[PDB]
Amino acid sequence: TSTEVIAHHWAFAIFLIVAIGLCCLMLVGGWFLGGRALSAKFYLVAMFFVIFDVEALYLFAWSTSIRESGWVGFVEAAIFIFVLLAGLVYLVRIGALDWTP
Amino acid sequence: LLKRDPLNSMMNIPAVLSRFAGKGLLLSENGYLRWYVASMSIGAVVVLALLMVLR
Amino acid sequence: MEFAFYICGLIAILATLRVITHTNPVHALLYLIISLLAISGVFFSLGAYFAGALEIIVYAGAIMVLFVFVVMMLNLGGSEIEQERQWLKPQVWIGPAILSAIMLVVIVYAILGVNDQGIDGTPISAKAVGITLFGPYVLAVELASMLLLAGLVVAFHVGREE
Amino acid sequence: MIPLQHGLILAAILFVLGLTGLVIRRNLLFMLIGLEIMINASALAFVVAGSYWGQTDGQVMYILAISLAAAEASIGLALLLQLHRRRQNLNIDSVSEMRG
Amino acid sequence: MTITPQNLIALLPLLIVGLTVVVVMLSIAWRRNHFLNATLSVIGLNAALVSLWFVGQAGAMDVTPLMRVDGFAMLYTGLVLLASLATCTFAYPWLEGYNDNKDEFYLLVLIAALGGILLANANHLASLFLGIELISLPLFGLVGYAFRQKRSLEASIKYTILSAAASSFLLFGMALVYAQSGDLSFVALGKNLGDGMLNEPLLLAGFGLMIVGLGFKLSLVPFHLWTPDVYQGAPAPVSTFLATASKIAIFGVVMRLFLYAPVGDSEAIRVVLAIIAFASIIFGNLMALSQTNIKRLLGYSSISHLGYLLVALIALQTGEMSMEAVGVYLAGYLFSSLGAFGVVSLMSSPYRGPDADSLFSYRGLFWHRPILAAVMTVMMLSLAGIPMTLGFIGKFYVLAVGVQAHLWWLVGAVVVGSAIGLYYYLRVAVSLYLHAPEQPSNWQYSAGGIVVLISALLVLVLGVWPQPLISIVRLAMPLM
Ligand SMILES: CCCCCCCCCCCCCCCCCC(=O)OC[C@H](COP(=O)(O)OCCN)OC(=O)CCCCCCCCCCCCCCCCC
Ligand SMILES: CCCCCCCCCCCCCCCCCC(=O)OC[C@H](COP(=O)(O)OCCN)OC(=O)CCCCCCCCCCCCCCCCC
Ligand SMILES: CCCCCCCCCCCCCCCCCC(=O)OC[C@H](COP(=O)(O)OCCN)OC(=O)CCCCCCCCCCCCCCCCC
Ligand SMILES: CCCCCCCCCCCCCCCCCC(=O)OC[C@H](COP(=O)(O)OCCN)OC(=O)CCCCCCCCCCCCCCCCC
Ligand SMILES: CCCCCCCCCCCCCCCCCCCC
Ligand SMILES: CCCCCCCCCCCCCCCCCCCC
Ligand SMILES: CCCCCCCCCCCCCCCCCCCC
Repeated sequence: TSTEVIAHHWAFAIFLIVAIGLCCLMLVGGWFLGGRALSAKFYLVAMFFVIFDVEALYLFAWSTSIRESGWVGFVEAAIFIFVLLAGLVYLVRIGALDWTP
Repeated sequence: LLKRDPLNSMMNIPAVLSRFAGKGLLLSENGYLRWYVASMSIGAVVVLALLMVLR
Repeated sequence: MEFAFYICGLIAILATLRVITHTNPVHALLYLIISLLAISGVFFSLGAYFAGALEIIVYAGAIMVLFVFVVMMLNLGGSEIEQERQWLKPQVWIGPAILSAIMLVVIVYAILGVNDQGIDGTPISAKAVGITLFGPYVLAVELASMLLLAGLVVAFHVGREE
Repeated sequence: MIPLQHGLILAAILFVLGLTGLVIRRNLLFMLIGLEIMINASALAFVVAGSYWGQTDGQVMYILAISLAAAEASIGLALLLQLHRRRQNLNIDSVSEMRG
Repeated sequence: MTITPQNLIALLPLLIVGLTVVVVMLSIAWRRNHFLNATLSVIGLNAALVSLWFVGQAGAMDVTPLMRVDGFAMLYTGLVLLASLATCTFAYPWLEGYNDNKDEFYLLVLIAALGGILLANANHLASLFLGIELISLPLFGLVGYAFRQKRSLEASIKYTILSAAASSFLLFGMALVYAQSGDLSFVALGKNLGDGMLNEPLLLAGFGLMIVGLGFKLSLVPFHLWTPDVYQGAPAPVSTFLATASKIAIFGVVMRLFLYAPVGDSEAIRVVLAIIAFASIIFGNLMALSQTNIKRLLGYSSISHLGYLLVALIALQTGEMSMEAVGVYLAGYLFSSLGAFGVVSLMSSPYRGPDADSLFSYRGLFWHRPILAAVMTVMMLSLAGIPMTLGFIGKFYVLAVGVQAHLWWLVGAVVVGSAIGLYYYLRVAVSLYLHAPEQPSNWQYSAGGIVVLISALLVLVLGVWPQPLISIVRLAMPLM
């Protein structure tokens, strides 16, 4: 509730509003002005992205508190990353990530 | 009058009721997934309503 | 943070109500993305900053991308469902709407009458969530990695083309 | 200053709408969409409850919830693709062979 | 809390099964070999049993805010591991008939066993939810493992959609419970209440939605309609696992949740569970009356038997030996279901492809498979609660527990449902010995036959002499 935080909140709100309104006004001016006259590999790579993005979120949570977790948290995240990498190795070796078979 | 055992028949009628109730209950197993979801939601409504009534 | 919470909850409710009663899959997924962004704004209004960030990153940025991928690759151009619109017929939707309204009434009656000091909305950072995640919730993290591995293996076995 | 009742009521409304979408829609894709709405609503309810108590356990439950949501969306869309490539039909009432 | 080395000793089956998942997956990444990966999976599960012995040599303690290990957890871990080992043994000949990849099956069985172990030790709502999902998603894969077959794809879609909905119900109920009570541990659900205010409406609604999810998972009425379709459509080793390990693990975590929660001794929840148990017993037995399909029949049988288990759960907060009754009944039900579904699996193995039929055709099984017919009729007598079988010992435990707690409606329900079971189980067991007009040679098929034979012998011996099983279950007690 300080002056600086509410100033940055207003600045961020104005940034978002003016940005989206600038894009909207660009499209409105473009439209108004001027005269008139599949393969399953894509699913596989998207699903792999989803799974590895959730595991990436776990690592996102870990990375911001490494010093507070100590070496025990390092061991747990090392087991996590090892399971993650074993899954990646399995996907590569079975041809799931091989785009040209 | 008794040559076809009447007491045996009036003791057999629970088996008749059980067969009728089984045939009636087998109509819920129609194989439709939307009905299975609907029956789960109906059971959720019934369980929540019973818990709210009993308090 | 109060006005933001109420307007984002209103946007989320309206967007998912438009989701469940729409015929075009891409339009329905777009309204679902809008509802997810509104729910992320609700999360940010309550101080759950990590939850809102993950709502946009994962829910509105990975899962709905997978849904859009599937919709685009199956190419739904009105395969005997768009030309019917059976869910807009009263006999199909009126019953389940009554059932869902009864469930909502019972749940909301359960919500009311519970003591409430109010949500402070103070920011619970991602550092605290990370400390809890790799502190008292370690086995949850490891078995969640196993859960995502199970989902990966199942989805590869079922969804590969050959 | 935001009541717990209002956040839980919002989550309940979203859950009920997702369940209705799961029931009334005959297309399997919209059933998966309703499932995603339901699991996101339950995760929102956990976040609301965690923010009320000032505890980090609500966001941890959210993280587990969206891990489940991602993995089961992957599995459900794989099964949807299999149904599409085996029948050329996403009607969920057509896949009803086993009956009592 | 931090994990001391002793806590690592108490996590030994969980660690060994997770390491087996990693090792089997890396072996598949090396070379796709059916025999080596199946052998690695069964070696990992047997090592988890020996690790259970090592856990027993340690103490009973709370390894996390999430997990608590005790004799209760050890017993349920042993039951889940036995069911998973039997599932792998039954799966090898069936997968030998399969044409696509056949090692992801063992990977999924291992992950489902890991979820069963987590539910065996679960002391927290987070661990309960995660264990249910770790059971469920590999079963989504396993039920639709033969997805080119119409029935397996149908069962996979039904099970996936309904289990996702039930998980949403369970998670929303957990969220309402956490909204009421500020802690997610089992012992604190209803702790902040007193002076007759145990029936808080939000807590009861949360437990109701959790009951909806768990009663889907336990095939309890009215969340039971999925069971015969999924049991019939799934592969037969998958049906074995789904009947034994999933139900046993989920009922164990429900038992511990109702033992530890201060809201467990609630009159409203007890009455609702009594209604669900009554309806489950009567409806499962009545619907199994006119079934010619053996797998649908065993699905309705599972509904009724979980109703009997629920009757034993209702008397938990009043009597004492409800835990002992649940343990004895679950051992008997595990061995009977393993025998029945293993006979169904062995006669349907090797896999005949997605195009050929997979009907059991149990009529006249004695005249070409006499030993499997004897095992199947022993299992049919055991599921009927006939004396000289362990199923009767479990049924006797359920009746004694119900009589001690004055649950007279449930006692009468058990009697009536048992009579209906007598009819249809005897129909199957006597159709085994009639005459049918018309309608192997490897050691893994023989291993499956040895598994069903040992299950039959255990059922007979422990039906005649049940004192060793009672003595084993009685020393496997949780923290009071
Ligand atoms: C306006 C009418 C409707 C018009 C159309 C829809 C436009 C979008 C409306 C919703 C989003 C904006 C709502 C208004 C937010 C204004 C800023 C605000 O309220 O800030 C307060 C608070 C700041 O945080 P804090 O530090 O806790 O504040 C207390 C100070 N000590 O803030 C917070 O704690 C969090 C603030 C909200 C979270 C960030 C923004 C989320 C945006 C979600 C968009 C969803 C999709 C919208 C689609 C629209 C078209 C259909
Ligand atoms: C024969 C009758 C029927 C048997 C059916 C069994 C079915 C379930 C199988 C698993 C059951 C495990 C039950 C274990 C309960 C143990 C409870 C307990 O407190 O044990 C402690 C005890 C050590 O004693 P104590 O001094 O108290 O230890 C504390 C010291 N800090 O430590 C122990 O007691 C250690 C227990 C170790 C158990 C190892 C089991 C290995 C696997 C055996 C499988 C046999 C084949 C079965 C299948 C056949 C084919 C289908
Ligand atoms: C279809 C077949 C199955 C039918 C359903 C199952 C049987 C239903 C029996 C209903 C019994 C109703 C009892 C009503 C009162 C209960 C509360 C009470 O005060 O009970 C009295 C007593 C416990 O009170 P207490 O002060 O401890 O006294 C001890 C000395 N009796 O209680 C006791 O001490 C124990 C009471 C035992 C009651 C009888 C149990 C045996 C039942 C025999 C077979 C069923 C009845 C006969 C056949 C009917 C047709 C099939
Ligand atoms: C005098 C009153 C006081 C004393 C009460 C004592 C109660 C216990 C002792 C009496 C029990 C009576 C049971 C009567 C039915 C016996 C079973 C029977 O008749 O089975 C044969 C029949 C199959 O033959 P069919 O009809 O040709 O085939 C149809 C299917 N294709 O099967 C069928 O049609 C289906 C059979 C279904 C299962 C059997 C029925 C169970 C019903 C509940 C049993 C408990 C009854 C409790 C008391 C009720 C009131 C007397
Ligand atoms: C404070 C310094 C500590 C130094 C020693 C650290 C190593 C000892 C403690 C290790 C604990 C690791 C726990 C990992 C659990 C993994 C569970 C996986 C289940 C699938
Ligand atoms: C005590 C165990 C009871 C259950 C097992 C029953 C099976 C025992 C071993 C098989 C014996 C089968 C004999 C069949 C004879 C059929 C004769 C038909 C023509 C008269
Ligand atoms: C369709 C199958 C129906 C089966 C019904 C079985 C009913 C069995 C009889 C139950 C009788 C219960 C009597 C309870 C009396 C309690 C009195 C308490 C007084 C304090």
